[PDB]
Amino acid sequence: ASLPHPKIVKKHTKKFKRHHSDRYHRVAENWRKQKGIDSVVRRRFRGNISQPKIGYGSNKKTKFLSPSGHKTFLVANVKDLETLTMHTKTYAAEIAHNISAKNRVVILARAKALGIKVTNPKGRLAL
Amino acid sequence: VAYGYPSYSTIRQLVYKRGFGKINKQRVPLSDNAIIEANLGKYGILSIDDLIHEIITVGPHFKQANNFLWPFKLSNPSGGWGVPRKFKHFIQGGSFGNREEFINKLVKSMN
Amino acid sequence: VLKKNPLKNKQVLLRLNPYAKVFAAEKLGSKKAEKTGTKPAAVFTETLKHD
Amino acid sequence: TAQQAPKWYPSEDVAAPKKTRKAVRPQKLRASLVPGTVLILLAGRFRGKRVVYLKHLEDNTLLVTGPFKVNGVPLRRVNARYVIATSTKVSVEGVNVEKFNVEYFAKEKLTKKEKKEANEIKAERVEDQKVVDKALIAEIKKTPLLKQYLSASFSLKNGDKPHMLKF
Amino acid sequence: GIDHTSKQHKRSGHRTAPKSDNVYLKLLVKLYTFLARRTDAPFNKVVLKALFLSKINRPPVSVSRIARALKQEGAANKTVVVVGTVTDDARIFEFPKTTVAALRFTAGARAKIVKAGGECITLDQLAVRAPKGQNTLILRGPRNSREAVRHFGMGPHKGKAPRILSTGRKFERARGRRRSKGFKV
RNA sequence: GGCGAGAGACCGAUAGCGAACAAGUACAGUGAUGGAAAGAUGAAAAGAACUUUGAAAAGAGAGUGAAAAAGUACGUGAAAUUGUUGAAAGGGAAGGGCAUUUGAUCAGACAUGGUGUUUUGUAUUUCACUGGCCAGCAUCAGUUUUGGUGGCAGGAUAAAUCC
RNA sequence: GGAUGCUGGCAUAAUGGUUAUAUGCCGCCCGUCUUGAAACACGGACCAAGGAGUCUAACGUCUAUGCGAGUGUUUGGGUGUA
RNA sequence: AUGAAGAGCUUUUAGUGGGCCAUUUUUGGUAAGCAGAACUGGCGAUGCGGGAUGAACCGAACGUAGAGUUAAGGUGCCGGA
RNA sequence: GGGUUGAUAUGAUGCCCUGACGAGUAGGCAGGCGUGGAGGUCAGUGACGAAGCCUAGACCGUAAGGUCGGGUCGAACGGCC
RNA sequence: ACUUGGCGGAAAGGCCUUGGGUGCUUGCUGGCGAAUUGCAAUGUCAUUUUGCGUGGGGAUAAAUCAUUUGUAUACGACUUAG
Ligand SMILES: [Mg+2]
Ligand SMILES: [Mg+2]
Ligand SMILES: [Mg+2]
Ligand SMILES: [Mg+2]
Ligand SMILES: [Mg+2]
Ligand SMILES: [Mg+2]
Ligand SMILES: [Mg+2]
Ligand SMILES: [Mg+2]
Ligand SMILES: [Mg+2]
Ligand SMILES: [Mg+2]
Ligand SMILES: [Mg+2]
Ligand SMILES: [Mg+2]
Ligand SMILES: [Mg+2]
Ligand SMILES: [Mg+2]
Ligand SMILES: [Mg+2]
Ligand SMILES: [Mg+2]
Ligand SMILES: [Mg+2]
Ligand SMILES: [Mg+2]
Ligand SMILES: [Mg+2]
Ligand SMILES: [Mg+2]
Ligand SMILES: [Mg+2]
Ligand SMILES: [Mg+2]
Ligand SMILES: [Mg+2]
Ligand SMILES: [Mg+2]
Ligand SMILES: [Mg+2]
Ligand SMILES: [Mg+2]
Ligand SMILES: [Mg+2]
Ligand SMILES: [Mg+2]
Ligand SMILES: [Mg+2]
Ligand SMILES: [Mg+2]
Ligand SMILES: [Mg+2]
Ligand SMILES: [Mg+2]
Ligand SMILES: [Mg+2]
Ligand SMILES: [Mg+2]
Ligand SMILES: [Mg+2]
Ligand SMILES: [Mg+2]
Ligand SMILES: [Mg+2]
Ligand SMILES: [Mg+2]
Repeated sequence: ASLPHPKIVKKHTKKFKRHHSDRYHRVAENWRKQKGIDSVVRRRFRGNISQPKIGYGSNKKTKFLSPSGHKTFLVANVKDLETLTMHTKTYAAEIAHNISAKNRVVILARAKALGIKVTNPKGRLAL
Repeated sequence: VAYGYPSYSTIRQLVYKRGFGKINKQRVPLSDNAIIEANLGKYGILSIDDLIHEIITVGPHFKQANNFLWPFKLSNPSGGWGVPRKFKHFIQGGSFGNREEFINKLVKSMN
Repeated sequence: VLKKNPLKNKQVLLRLNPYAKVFAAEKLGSKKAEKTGTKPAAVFTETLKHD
Repeated sequence: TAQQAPKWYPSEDVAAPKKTRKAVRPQKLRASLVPGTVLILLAGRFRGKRVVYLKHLEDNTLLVTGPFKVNGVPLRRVNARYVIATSTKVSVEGVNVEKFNVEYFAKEKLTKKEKKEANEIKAERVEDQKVVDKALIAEIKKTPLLKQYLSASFSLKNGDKPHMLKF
Repeated sequence: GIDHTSKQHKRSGHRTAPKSDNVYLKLLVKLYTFLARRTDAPFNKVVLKALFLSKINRPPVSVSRIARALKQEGAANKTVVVVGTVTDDARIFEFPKTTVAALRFTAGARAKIVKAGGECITLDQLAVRAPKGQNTLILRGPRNSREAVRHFGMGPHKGKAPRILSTGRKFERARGRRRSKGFKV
């Protein structure tokens, strides 16, 4: 159902991890640039981690697209969902985390009626 | 630099394979005679061949033709440089200087 | 959108040069020369062969 | 609202492809493949078997036969890049091969529901095989040891250097 | 690599898209960039560039300046264009019947120009009256008349208004300003 | 400052007055002086009757409670650090980067409009295919690599050989 | 003035992602002063939380806005849903 | 002659004001990986391939990737040839 | 450096075309991410379970970070200007 | 697969040989069969170990702790005994 798109290319599927997030627990994995005068990572010696830069950017045709080819749009109710009535081949709905189980039923029913794809049609389902 | 005296064959091959003009400060592939007629038709030049002619038979408008021509972006020689060591003179067994008529071979390997 | 190289792609060759059609028709890349009966003087040869 | 909106939505109308300039014109088979030539099959069920080349079909394939009475290879369709053409030659003048085409070999594709638990032949194909092979063995019987050469299977030995070999 | 002759990735150094967030000025820009794009007239480009300018590069233009400009030869029946504001000037006692196109008019300037029989015009009505700049006369105001320019280039033997809050005797009128006290600059 | 009032784009228990609590308290110092830490069960104690093992603390059950993954060491209950289980590796460190194997684990698309009634609930439907992953062949284009081969020119119109 | 056609298999953990491990090659500890740090130079055993160019008076250049030879209501008064 | 990659102009402000190395010129000194100057180029501020190893030497300067060709240096094995 | 307001549809800071370029300490500038609170709005989420916490489970983004699923939890909390 | 007689100790664990049995023999001539794995997909053929089963044979122990000894000994260990 998705709109035709090219092969999706990423150029770096590996998460850029902070230097020594593997060595110290106080050092979190969220990327920080090394600003040190003698940093091997800042100086880009062979054999060190890679630094994020703009050349790794994704093609503007395939940016923000999930592997299904849809752009994700968060919804909390049927009125927010109905904005994607005429955009089913481009945008897929994601029900927000804080939505209740009984309202997820309504959102999923209306999305099935309108032909809208839902990325998480299994949250808070009992059986 | 390495320099010498080029032949019609290598001039023609260069202008046809790596032929780029300076149009409004841009590097335009020639690919057609209309560009040349528009940017050099002032100076009697209509075709890539008349351009090659103004080059080889060094004419009144060589300056304007050669300035229109963007610098040729050549690859490295496909067979190599021939010597083991480049930065001696062509006479002393190197590559730089005037290799009067041996420049055609090098340029054809580089183009 | 793409630089097609003459010296291959006869179509682009002919787009740039219409003379390329008759160049091949007459085989001007293999033109024969008029024979000549010129012989150098004795001074040239003896100076060349001189020690 | 959890996510506000995009102010512009892309169009869902699909764009049409440009007119392509890639015409279909026929194959230029290599000069070693002539009808009647003996081929060695390199891949497939019948890999290593020697076989006869009869006809160049429309879908860039070769029509091929053992003959079936000799080595067990029936009237079949193979690809030129998966065979070696030998210098050995047979005369096929006298085989009415015009009947065969791409439609003669049609698989009658399988449906989604038919899943094989654990695990037939067309009499037309059987009879056409018996018709062609009888005209082929009549000519193979002339040259000596050729029926045996075809019944045998090809194999590379220790020392065989295919860049040096001749087939 | 490249042995670069110039500085790479350098901005032109010229303003585009005026950084004023005024929507009416943005609309004037939308109109005049279209006209500069399609009319082949240099007037449109001049006005478009002038609409980008800052306040100090858009000084006010006095009606007396306009009167000078119309006292030129062949300029009496012309349309004066001020990309900026027009201010009044009581130092004149006559004003002609001209038409004046400008962004803003002060109340006094508008009243003078109207009382003289003229009309005060906007740059959008100028666009329909003169899309290529027919019979126009662009006036710019004085830029170096500012106070900040007095101090630009301060140094010995330039004569360039030191930066000083309180003036009078005993504020920078001593050593360095008279031979009796050391030296004079 | 004292008494009495009303407010806040203030702080929110390592903050905010030192002090949200028996705080100028406990405590230290001969003394002048110095000066903390410390809030939260639950709506309600309904704060665990009773059985059993044990010297007892406690435990195991049972029971109260919406919840004992709320038991007065009580809201939530992070990390360091530790125990048990499971998984994997390990010849003087470990850890990291590129790449793939092996193992484990996992998302996505597989309906599609469509001839169509071989149709039941008579109009729901009867429905062959449709689009995704991986390849192969042919004909082309762009960039390049490696070969075979033909026609020409030049030189002492090769020098030689040969006569 | 940029690849189309034909065919086959699968339609699933098969491709692929993540993760651990193995293998080949590379890979010195961060921060800091310093011409020069992996340093036999200094700090750092670990973890959580806290933790460092702020506000003001007067100014300068630039920018934006309002009016414009004028400009600044808010010391104060009037009024008020204070 | 060649080239111009836009030319000219102004305002304001940061950091810096310990330097070091190589070729060549050169002063003191027996000399110094010493001290001090001149010209350029570099390190500092710079990773990459090579020089086994190295701030400066050779080559070459870096967005992310693919293919090809090469520089310097190399092709017994370690090690691609 | 240029093109493109034309009516009908969505974004003129938009879309599109063309060419070139991309090292970087101190330092400068720009565009963005995230936190506590304030005004406005989504008649936003929520005991049919908010926030927080754990999660070699998944998705988006160059990244800052954002989103989802599962577990735990119990009373509030977010998106956009 | 049996069977006879030898030789081989450097890590022999293999080499040679006798007798008959049995199977194949492409040395030669014939007959029948193969197909559909659909135009290729290693298109699965090897050896390494371990375990659980059936059925046919084969054999029916030691060490350590504890005690003890002092030719030994920080403790382990060692040496003795029962
Ligand atoms: Mg960490
Ligand atoms: Mg450094
Ligand atoms: Mg090569
Ligand atoms: Mg070399
Ligand atoms: Mg292009
Ligand atoms: Mg570059
Ligand atoms: Mg609870
Ligand atoms: Mg609780
Ligand atoms: Mg608790
Ligand atoms: Mg822990
Ligand atoms: Mg090709
Ligand atoms: Mg080729
Ligand atoms: Mg010749
Ligand atoms: Mg996998
Ligand atoms: Mg894989
Ligand atoms: Mg894996
Ligand atoms: Mg690992
Ligand atoms: Mg190493
Ligand atoms: Mg020092
Ligand atoms: Mg040291
Ligand atoms: Mg010390
Ligand atoms: Mg110190
Ligand atoms: Mg220490
Ligand atoms: Mg903190
Ligand atoms: Mg006044
Ligand atoms: Mg007053
Ligand atoms: Mg300064
Ligand atoms: Mg200074
Ligand atoms: Mg420094
Ligand atoms: Mg360097
Ligand atoms: Mg050099
Ligand atoms: Mg490469
Ligand atoms: Mg090698
Ligand atoms: Mg532009
Ligand atoms: Mg910096
Ligand atoms: Mg929750
Ligand atoms: Mg974890
Ligand atoms: Mg509560």
